[PDB]
Amino acid sequence: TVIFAAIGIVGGKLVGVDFLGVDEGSFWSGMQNNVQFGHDVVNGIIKSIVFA
Amino acid sequence: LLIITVSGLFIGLVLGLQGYSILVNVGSESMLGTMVSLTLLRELAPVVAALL
Amino acid sequence: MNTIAWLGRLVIERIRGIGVAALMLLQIIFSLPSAGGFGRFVYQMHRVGVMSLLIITVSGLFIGLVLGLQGYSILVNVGSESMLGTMVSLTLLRELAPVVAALLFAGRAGSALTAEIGSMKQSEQLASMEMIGVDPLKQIVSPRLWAGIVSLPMLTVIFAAIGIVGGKLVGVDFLGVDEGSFWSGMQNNVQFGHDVVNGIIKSIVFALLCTWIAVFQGYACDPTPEGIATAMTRTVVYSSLCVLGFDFVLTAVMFG
Amino acid sequence: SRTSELAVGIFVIIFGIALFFLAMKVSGLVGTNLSDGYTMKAQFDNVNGLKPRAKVTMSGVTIGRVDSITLDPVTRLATVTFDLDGKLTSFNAEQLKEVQKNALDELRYSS
Amino acid sequence: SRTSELAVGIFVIIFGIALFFLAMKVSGLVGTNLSDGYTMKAQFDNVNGLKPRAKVTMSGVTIGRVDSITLDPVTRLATVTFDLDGKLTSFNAEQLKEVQKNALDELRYSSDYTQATPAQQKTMEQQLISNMNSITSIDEDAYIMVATNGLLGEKYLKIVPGGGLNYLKRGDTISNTQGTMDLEDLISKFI
Amino acid sequence: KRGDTISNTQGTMDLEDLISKFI
Amino acid sequence: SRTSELAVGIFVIIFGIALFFLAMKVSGLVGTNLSDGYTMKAQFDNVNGLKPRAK
Amino acid sequence: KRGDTISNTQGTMDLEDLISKFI
Ligand SMILES: CCCCCC/C=C/CCCCCCCCCC(=O)O[C@H](COC(=O)CCCCCCCCCCCCCCC)COP(=O)(O)OC[C@@H](O)CO
Ligand SMILES: CCCCCC/C=C/CCCCCCCCCC(=O)O[C@H](COC(=O)CCCCCCCCCCCCCCC)COP(=O)(O)OC[C@@H](O)CO
Ligand SMILES: CCCCCC/C=C/CCCCCCCCCC(=O)O[C@H](COC(=O)CCCCCCCCCCCCCCC)COP(=O)(O)OC[C@@H](O)CO
Ligand SMILES: CCCCCC/C=C\CCCCCCCCCC(=O)O[C@H](COC(=O)CCCCCCCCCCCCCCC)COP(=O)(O)OC[C@@H](O)CO
Ligand SMILES: CCCCCC/C=C\CCCCCCCCCC(=O)O[C@H](COC(=O)CCCCCCCCCCCCCCC)COP(=O)(O)OC[C@@H](O)CO
Ligand SMILES: CCCCCC/C=C\CCCCCCCCCC(=O)O[C@H](COC(=O)CCCCCCCCCCCCCCC)COP(=O)(O)OC[C@@H](O)CO
Ligand SMILES: CCCCCC/C=C\CCCCCCCCCC(=O)O[C@H](COC(=O)CCCCCCCCCCCCCCC)COP(=O)(O)OC[C@@H](O)CO
Repeated sequence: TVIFAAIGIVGGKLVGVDFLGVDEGSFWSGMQNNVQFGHDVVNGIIKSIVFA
Repeated sequence: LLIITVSGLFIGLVLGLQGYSILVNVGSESMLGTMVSLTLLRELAPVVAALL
Repeated sequence: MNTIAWLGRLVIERIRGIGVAALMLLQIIFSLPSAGGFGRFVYQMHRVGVMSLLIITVSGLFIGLVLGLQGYSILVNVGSESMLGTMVSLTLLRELAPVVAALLFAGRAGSALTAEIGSMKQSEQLASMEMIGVDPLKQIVSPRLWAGIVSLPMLTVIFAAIGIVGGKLVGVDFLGVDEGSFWSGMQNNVQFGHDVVNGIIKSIVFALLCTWIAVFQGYACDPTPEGIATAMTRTVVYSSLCVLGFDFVLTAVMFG
Repeated sequence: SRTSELAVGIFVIIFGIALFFLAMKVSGLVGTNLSDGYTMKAQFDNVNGLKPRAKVTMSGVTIGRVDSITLDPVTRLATVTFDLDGKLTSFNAEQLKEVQKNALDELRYSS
Repeated sequence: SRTSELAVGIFVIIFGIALFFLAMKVSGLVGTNLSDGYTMKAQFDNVNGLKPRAKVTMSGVTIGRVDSITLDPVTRLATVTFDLDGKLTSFNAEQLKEVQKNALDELRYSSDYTQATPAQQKTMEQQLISNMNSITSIDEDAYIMVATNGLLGEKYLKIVPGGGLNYLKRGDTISNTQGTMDLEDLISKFI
Repeated sequence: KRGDTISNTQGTMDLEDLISKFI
Repeated sequence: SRTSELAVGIFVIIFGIALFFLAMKVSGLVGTNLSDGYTMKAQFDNVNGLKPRAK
Repeated sequence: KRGDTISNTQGTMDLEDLISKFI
């Protein structure tokens, strides 16, 4: 699921930035501001251990 | 590894295409990377990768 | 280049497998109907449709519960908790109810169709029916194909209906939004032809792909007890890649 | 076989209930039926954002829909055709008299 | 019959690629589905928020799309290339003769009769054969502007028609623009 | 009558229309 | 017809690697270049809200 | 020239001071 989430963000950046034309620097800076590691990334790994 | 990689790319393509249509009408296309990454990391990547 | 030759031989037999499955489908849908064929179709609506009714009903309720719980947390910070019924119903009707109901149909009713046809091939009921003088593509395969094309669009409408009922139950009855604003915001922004009928057109395309794969893999099986089990996991993998692949193409046309 | 035909008949009852709920509780379908509605048209200079099947109101009460929006490139003003209603916007027997006597009175007053 | 079935399996894949590029054209993500779209261009001083594949409207009805935006650093004005539409931004012989007999009498009016040599609408014959080939409905002094689609939506280009006796040929440059309204510097003055 | 033309209109007011009013 | 099996096996590995090089390009991971960019600087008194990799 | 310093700036204006001004 970590490989699933990594290509999902790469695939969403490819249609958003590279085809629909949003700013690339605002794509990553808004993501680095609101996404936390302990509350959003680690809480997704705790889900997939229960499911596994 | 091959079903997970291709299915994660196809789901991120739909999220960036649908999420642009919502956010462009309220003047918040800069929050596209926030809603794409937070939809995967807390909802879709634990659940859809466990159904495959 | 020993494995490079093995890799190239693998993808050639898969290309040739699509050619056999295409000619098998054109032989089923372009033929005249026959005697006693409606009663065999109503029997297979029980095995494909009614047997899948319990996984579809409970999974639709659980998904609508998560949508009403997550969608309240987003909307309450921008002062738009009255748009909860709009975003719950529009997430199901155009994205989640065609796709998630097709991933549970490929697992339950798709993998059970390729085990039933595949064990008829192993125990030589398909070769015994052919030497009598009855085509098994018409007697066995053709009622099972039509019962899956009808039952999956009938099951995503039940999926979307309990998802909205489940999302109303957590939103209105537990988190406390206004009931009259839940339904009035939904009746204003949700159209029937653009949002409800476009979700049925998706699930007819998915029901054709999920059933044509499941029927082909049991007919062109390997009549050997772990050649059947290899075929059952091919209908779950090939149907899931085709559902998620055709979903991007259909939203770019309908809602793009 | 008498059970399997009985159980398939219940699978069509629950499908018909859910199509009823989706059409007439979730969508706007039952609320689009106009009573002997006529058709008018107006001509604007900016109709940006106006969609077909949009709403026409008089005092906050919906009295019609919007049918078609075209350019007319000889005058370049957009032309909207909209269809109204019979009951909420056209008069009746008592009301027509109530405006017929006053339209003569507003005419043939002292002025 | 391994070759007869393999040729069918290749034909299904090519049919699945051709259906993909037909779906991208209909969706609007690649190509241009309008109607014999010719090309105009214009030069602004601020095009902030304008993206390619945006919208061009005349009185609210969509008549075109945007193609590309470049800077040209010697003049430092952006140059927006947009392709419009043949079906509804022009006119045909019934309306074209309706402005053939109009523009002959209106340009050679009672004032311009005693303003040139005695041609007696001989020069009005020369002007009308230059009229019919490649003319638009955009008059000579309409101005294009960058509007903002509601209160918070995206930006499009609006052509505001007005006045005008001459008309623009297919391919010219609209010569009256105004760019996007900087809502920063509006409030900077208002304090 | 039924079928005529309402002859007094005004179009939409977007953000650039609202500003030019106030000034 | 080993040469046909040898060719389709090559195109699958060629397309498989070229997808991987295109994946790391569409992301800060390696590259992220600009057409011979020089560098300027400026002095402000309030930059509240400005973040690196702005425009 | 390449590498210089733009010596005419103006910084941002927060919405707190906006209100401050508009009293
Ligand atoms: C307002 C507060 C805001 C939140 C602040 C938190 C800030 C973020 C930082 C860190 C994230 C904390 C969020 C809570 C974490 C959930 C813990 C949890 O959910 O615990 C899981 C229980 O799961 C199961 O049984 C399914 C059973 C689920 C019921 C368990 C009930 C949990 C009660 C204790 C958790 C305390 C929550 C603390 C958060 C306030 C265990 O997960 P694992 O370790 O993988 O065990 C592996 C399993 O196979 C067990 O063998
Ligand atoms: C700006 C415009 C706004 C939209 C206005 C529309 C208003 C809403 C009203 C009605 C909704 C129209 C939306 C388009 C409908 C999509 C049609 C479609 O997607 O067609 C589907 C093709 O699907 C496949 O092949 C997968 C192949 C997909 C590629 C097909 C390409 C479609 C091109 C023609 C569609 C015209 C689109 C008209 C919409 C503008 C066929 O669907 P079915 O009938 O079930 O056939 C059953 C299958 O098993 C075939 O045997
Ligand atoms: C005549 C009607 C035509 C309608 C279809 C039009 C679109 C055609 C494109 C794709 C159709 C695929 C459906 C194939 C149906 C038969 C499935 C099948 O069974 O074929 C398999 C091929 O894989 C596969 O489908 C590939 C499975 C994964 C697919 C992933 C790609 C999907 C992405 C789709 C993108 C949208 C394109 C279309 C939009 C218009 C191979 O079979 P095997 O068992 O391995 O062979 C047996 C031997 O190997 C023994 O070991
Ligand atoms: C920053 C972002 C982070 C993202 C990180 C990057 C994400 C990961 C990147 C790439 C991952 C690629 C996945 C590689 C898959 C490896 C699978 C594998 O390696 O499995 C092999 C077989 O795969 C097989 O079937 C062959 C499998 C099928 C072959 C595929 C054929 C389809 C492709 C051809 C069609 C082209 C596609 C169409 C495009 C237009 C193993 O062979 P086996 O004989 O079964 O076992 C042998 C054992 O007994 C001993 O060895
Ligand atoms: C746009 C045009 C129509 C859309 C379809 C497009 C697809 C191409 C055309 C398809 C129709 C062509 C007609 C020929 C159909 C060929 C299939 C067929 O003919 O199958 C028949 C089955 O009956 C059967 O129709 C199965 C019996 C009926 C199945 C369908 C039942 C319809 C009920 C639901 C309809 C939904 C409507 C509800 C709307 C709210 C015959 O099978 P058997 O009798 O078991 O054979 C056995 C003997 O031969 C030897 O033992
Ligand atoms: C407006 C909103 C619209 C919404 C509309 C309403 C939505 C639909 C509502 C309800 C749908 C309910 C689903 C009913 C399922 C019917 C299944 C069925 O009816 O199938 C039966 C078996 O089900 C079986 O396994 C028995 C199946 C398992 C039994 C279930 C056991 C789990 C429950 C017990 C635990 C309690 C739950 C815990 C709660 C705390 C058939 O028996 P078979 O022997 O296999 O076949 C016999 C044939 O040969 C001839 O007859
Ligand atoms: C340009 C238009 C593209 C879409 C049009 C194509 C439509 C026709 C589709 C044809 C499918 C090809 C048929 C031959 C290849 C066989 C497919 C296959 O081989 O199937 C799978 C791989 O498919 C897979 O890569 C998924 C196969 C499709 C690959 C797609 C992924 C790359 C596409 C790039 C995305 C485009 C945008 C991004 C560009 C950067 C293999 O999975 P397995 O490891 O075996 O799992 C094991 C089980 O099956 C056994 O128990």
